[PDB]
Amino acid sequence: RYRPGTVAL
Amino acid sequence: RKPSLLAHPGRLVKSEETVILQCWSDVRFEHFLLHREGKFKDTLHLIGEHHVSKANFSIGPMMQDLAGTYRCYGSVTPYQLSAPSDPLDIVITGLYEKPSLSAQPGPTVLAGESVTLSCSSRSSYDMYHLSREHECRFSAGPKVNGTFQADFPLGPATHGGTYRCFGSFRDSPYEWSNSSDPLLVSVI
Amino acid sequence: SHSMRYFDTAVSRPGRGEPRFISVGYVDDTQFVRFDSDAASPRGEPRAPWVEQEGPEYWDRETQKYKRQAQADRVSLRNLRGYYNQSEDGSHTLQRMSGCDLGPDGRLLRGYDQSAYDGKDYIALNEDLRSWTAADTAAQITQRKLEAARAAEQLRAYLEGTCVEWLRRYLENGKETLQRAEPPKTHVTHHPLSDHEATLRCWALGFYPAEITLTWQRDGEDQTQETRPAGDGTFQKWAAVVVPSGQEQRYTCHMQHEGLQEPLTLSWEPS
Amino acid sequence: MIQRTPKIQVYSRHPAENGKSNFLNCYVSGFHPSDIEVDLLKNGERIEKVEHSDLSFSKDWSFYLLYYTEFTPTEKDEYACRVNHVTLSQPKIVKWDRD
Repeated sequence: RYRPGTVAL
Repeated sequence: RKPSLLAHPGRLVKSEETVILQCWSDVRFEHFLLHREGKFKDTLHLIGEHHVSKANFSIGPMMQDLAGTYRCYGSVTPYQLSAPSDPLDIVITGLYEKPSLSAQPGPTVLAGESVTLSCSSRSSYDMYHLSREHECRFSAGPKVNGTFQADFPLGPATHGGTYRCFGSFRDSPYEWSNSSDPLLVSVI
Repeated sequence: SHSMRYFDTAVSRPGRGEPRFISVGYVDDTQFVRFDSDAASPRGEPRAPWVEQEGPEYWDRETQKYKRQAQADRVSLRNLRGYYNQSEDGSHTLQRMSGCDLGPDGRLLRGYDQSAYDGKDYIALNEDLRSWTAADTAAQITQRKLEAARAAEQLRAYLEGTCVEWLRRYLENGKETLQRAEPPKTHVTHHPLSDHEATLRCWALGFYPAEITLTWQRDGEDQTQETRPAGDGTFQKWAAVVVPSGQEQRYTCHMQHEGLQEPLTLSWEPS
Repeated sequence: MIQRTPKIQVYSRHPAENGKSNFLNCYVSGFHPSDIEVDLLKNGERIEKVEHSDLSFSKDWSFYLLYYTEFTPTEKDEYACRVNHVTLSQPKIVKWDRD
């Protein structure tokens, strides 16, 4: 599935 | 007049969590709308309900693009908007490794003694913030043993309560880290 | 020869307004998902009939991930446009490639999470899935914000296991579409290049998958050694060779494909 | 802000013949930024009913996109694709080779 939700870069 | 904005349950918001910005006024506005200024601005239209008049704006699930400064406005019918309410700075937390919150000389102290709270993290946070006894803002020293630390000497303002503190970077003063392990200070 | 590749792009418009986000997913050679922030109501769309059989909570969870990453990328555009002091003049691009390549066994071989800003590489996850590489100091600020979030730990857990497990699950579910082959329909063209020169092209059209070996042979040995989407899920690859005009009877195009039991010999028959 | 010149390919699904409904594919690749104005045209003027693929990129971060439409290939009708990009000082129109 899709990558986990991560913080803003 | 101005409307009256407040937060439920609070002005700080964890990620994946919804808050209720309640905007109430005695003018009996039939329309309300809520504007966010920040990285990405927005407006929300809603209907006023006469309990006093009020609207309950449901924000969430909170994410980095929803934090910022909020101001609500009242209107009748078309629009005839009011003067802005007092701003309210909704903050997003729960995004980074939580700092540590130590106490000096200890959490509980004798009556007549001061306490200093220290927030330390291996993560390179610029600022640290302290609640609640949600106001204290200090900056962080660069390195000791690879850790970044901020010291809040509470001095004359030590009365006890549960204390949490967060790490933040300077480019994003609204994006905060996880809450530290909440430390209860008692004035034994 | 098995991979799950996700490609993400967010374009910031000049001034105010949500930067448009878009993300596509490929299993091997087939696109199977897509998301677009600028729909009338944005959600995660399938792109193949073998993921439609996935449950409601699957598409729900997927869509939620896509939304959170959308807002994260828009904020990223804001911060990045703040990291180099670039005013409202200028529309920007942000791209991220996140995928996994499976090994000869049922376990991970390679993990990718690359991020580029306006065309050039910006920050990348190191091959150990624990370190990072930054292109400049701004990407070092990003590196600090990312290490503070421990996204390398989350991601290492994603690539190691979740990407591999769901790769195996997509292969199994869609072995009637992915693990089947399509033989190529062939044709050979000839163009005059000069007085004594002529170019031959070995066109293989409408085939699946992409892995195909096209070799020109003069009498005997190799001579030589791209693809494009046919539009229905297949591809087209041509093999060029430059030969002396009036000598094209000798050169023959040999072709090996998965859907072909024996290789095909193909000479230029202008009929 | 590094600009990349797009490469255009005007082909079809199957080598054409008349009596065979075919798909005209205008495939652009290897460009940057992603903002590109592509529209196919038959016998001079634009086709207003066309759909395309979803945008992605390659391992050099260069984008690629594919437009396509239904048609029948005739000896009396020409086909071409019109592409405008920031790297182009002019909208380039590329004809459909029957090859």
